[PDB]
Amino acid sequence: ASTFVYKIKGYKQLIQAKKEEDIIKYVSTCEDGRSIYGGLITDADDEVSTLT
Amino acid sequence: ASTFVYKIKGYKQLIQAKKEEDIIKYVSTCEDGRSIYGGLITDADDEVSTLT
Amino acid sequence: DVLSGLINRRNSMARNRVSHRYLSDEEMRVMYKAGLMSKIIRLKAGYALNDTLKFESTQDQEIYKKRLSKHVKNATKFMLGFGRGVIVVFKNGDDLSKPLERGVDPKLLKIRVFSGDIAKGNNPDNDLRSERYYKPKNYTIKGHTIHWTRVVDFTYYMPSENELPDYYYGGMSESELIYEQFINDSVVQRASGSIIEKASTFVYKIKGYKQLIQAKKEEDIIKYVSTCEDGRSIYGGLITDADDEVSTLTQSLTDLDKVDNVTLRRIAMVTGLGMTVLIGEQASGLNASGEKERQGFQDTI
Amino acid sequence: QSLTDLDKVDNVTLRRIAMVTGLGMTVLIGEQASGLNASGEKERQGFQDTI
Amino acid sequence: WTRVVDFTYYMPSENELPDYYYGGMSESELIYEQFINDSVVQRASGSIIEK
Amino acid sequence: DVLSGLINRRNSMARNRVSHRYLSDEEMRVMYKAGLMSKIIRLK
Amino acid sequence: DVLSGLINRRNSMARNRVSHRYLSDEEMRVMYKAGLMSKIIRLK
Amino acid sequence: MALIDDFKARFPNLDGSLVDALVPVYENNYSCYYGGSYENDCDKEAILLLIAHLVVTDPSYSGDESSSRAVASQSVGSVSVSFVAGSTGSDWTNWLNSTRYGQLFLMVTSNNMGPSFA
Amino acid sequence: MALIDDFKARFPNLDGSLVDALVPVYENNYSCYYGGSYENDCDKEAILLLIAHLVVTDPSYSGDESSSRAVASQSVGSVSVSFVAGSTGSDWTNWLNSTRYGQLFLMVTSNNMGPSFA
Repeated sequence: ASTFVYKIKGYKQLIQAKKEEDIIKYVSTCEDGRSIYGGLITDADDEVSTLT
Repeated sequence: ASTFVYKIKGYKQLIQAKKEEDIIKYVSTCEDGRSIYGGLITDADDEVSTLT
Repeated sequence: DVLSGLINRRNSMARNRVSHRYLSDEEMRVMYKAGLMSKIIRLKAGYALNDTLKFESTQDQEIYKKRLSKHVKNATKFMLGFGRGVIVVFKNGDDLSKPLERGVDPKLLKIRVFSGDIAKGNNPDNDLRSERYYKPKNYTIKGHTIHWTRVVDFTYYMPSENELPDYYYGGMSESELIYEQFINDSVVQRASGSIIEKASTFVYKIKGYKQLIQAKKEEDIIKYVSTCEDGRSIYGGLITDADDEVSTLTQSLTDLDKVDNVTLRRIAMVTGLGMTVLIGEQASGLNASGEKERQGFQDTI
Repeated sequence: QSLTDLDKVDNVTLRRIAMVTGLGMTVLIGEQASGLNASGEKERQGFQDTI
Repeated sequence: WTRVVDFTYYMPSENELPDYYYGGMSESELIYEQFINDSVVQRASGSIIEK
Repeated sequence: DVLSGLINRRNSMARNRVSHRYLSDEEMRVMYKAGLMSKIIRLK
Repeated sequence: DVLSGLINRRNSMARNRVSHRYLSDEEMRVMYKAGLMSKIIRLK
Repeated sequence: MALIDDFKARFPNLDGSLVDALVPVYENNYSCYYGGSYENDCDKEAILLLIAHLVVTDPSYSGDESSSRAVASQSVGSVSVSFVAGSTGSDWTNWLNSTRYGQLFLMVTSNNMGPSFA
Repeated sequence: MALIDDFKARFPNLDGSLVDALVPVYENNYSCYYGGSYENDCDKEAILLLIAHLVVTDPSYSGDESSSRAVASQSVGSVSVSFVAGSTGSDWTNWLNSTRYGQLFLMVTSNNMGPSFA
């Protein structure tokens, strides 16, 4: 019904360099706690959006 | 249902330099009190948004 | 209803198979304390025993009532709370073995009631001779042990025999029936309280506060904002800058009522109590007198 | 800035207190006149089972 | 013991009865989730209008 | 209902204490003339 | 209803403990004068 | 404490008397340029970098009464560069990007960033 | 540990005494430029690259009191280039793109990126 989306700059390259292990880990830890109680921390070039 | 988001300029680098300990600490202290009663203090280049 | 694509795999059909949680005894204990099911257990138990007992023995009318009809209620509460209510009877002499029913004990006996927590069932005879795989033959109430015919077991809704030991030979706590529920509602509710304090956050997007923190000489700007917030009202207008930008952000559970609705609907189902009681509009049609109002769910009872 | 869902959360919290205490929702709201009263004809019957 | 008469409320399982010191459970313990939440609802309710 | 922040101070609890006005006799006179309470006084 | 994050700490459960105000006698006096409770006290 | 002495070692290249007659000035008031503490050893590096900045661009040193802020495109004779822009529109960052020592000052302390007091 | 010795091998081209009299300085405080650990072997490469950056652009080395950030378009005599822009508006990236050693530092560590603490 709704998918959270981390439009993340540079994840182009991280997959392309196949050293994308860490960014998945941080998001997995980040999603492990994404709630009303803790605000996301992302970047100006980053963009979090939601699609329904 | 709703995630507070600190789109923060430079947090690109702070994670990248892995010296991102302090910004998490400030946000954790900041979230420890984010309420109707105290207004956030962020930057022009910063951008706080909310996603539902 | 399956063909011509990968729809076959990603639908709710095959994307997840069914499985049921087995909530532990310690978790079973906690919900007995929790407020929500505390009324569930209290309501259903009372609705079963409150002056609903047809006694065919008018003589010594309801000697049951003044002696242990109150023991049973705590015990039948222990049915719903833990899936195992227990009444223990024994004479003045503590005995591991059976009660001497050669002359049935003529009220020379004491009464005990036990929750399924400390009580438990131990020994089933796998043969079909006396009592089938269901009925235990001897089990421990504590460090002690009590004979089967000694003890009376308040056993709730039992699962299939292939897994009866996992509930230790008797019943199923309502928690196990609504563990999907009580967790969900608690999640609904804990989040409900904390959303208001963060319903709207004033934000001072302030130019240069980049640097002030970075130079760690940000003491004064916090002080001014603290004094400014100490008085921000309808009566005094903010003073900020062109490059400054004050904004307000709201976050709130957009579908708090819907999810709280869905969770409460199911608990009314599984427990059998009406929706009205969970909402708390008990005045409408769920009452004590059985004329028409207790009829609202008397079938479940 | 304003509590966008003040009524919803205040609704949810009050519903449960009516449940757990056993008193009706009407009493917590304060509309005691409707059906939660003293005389046990029909109004005290609103929650007499809990009592 | 036989001197004293005890008004004991809803009791928990025996394994933890001492933590309530042998008797009953305050309604607060039944609605501590609630009274805190409602108070939070209400304290915030008053201060929202001024802002 | 108070902890872990400065919420303790800025809520309606401590941000203002109670006090009651003592309207003067001359102001008491004026409202007797004013239309609204004129019906209040007359009605009651 | 508590696990796997810092949710444990920031919810309304632990973020604030309960406490009750003891309004002073002088504040008790003022509300007796105030219009709202004046009807409360009179009505009850 | 030995600020004048700790400074002399950390920046052995400034000058002699010229830094000796100016640091006892900016020592007086650095505490309200950068609100750090001279313990927390690498914060001490921040203070030295700032003090070094305040002395290299002090007019009694380079004889430069004009201001001193970062250059975005400098051209000398037949050699010309255009520095890639960054964090424009802030005099504080521009002022300290004027000299190398300041550039470090933004950046020993660039990790302290964050929001506060909500 | 042998930071001064491990540094000398990894960058055999800097200088002798000049790197010998500056690394014992930036060794003191690299830990609050880059919060890595000197184990995790290729993180060690990150530290060396940063330490190398902090010594090549230290004014006691190249005699360059001015700042040092990346060049977007340099022209010398009759040869001119304009580097394709990238990740503009960030002094941290610009500062380390000033030298090759820094360019590696962004980029041994460019894979640690991500959001956190929601």
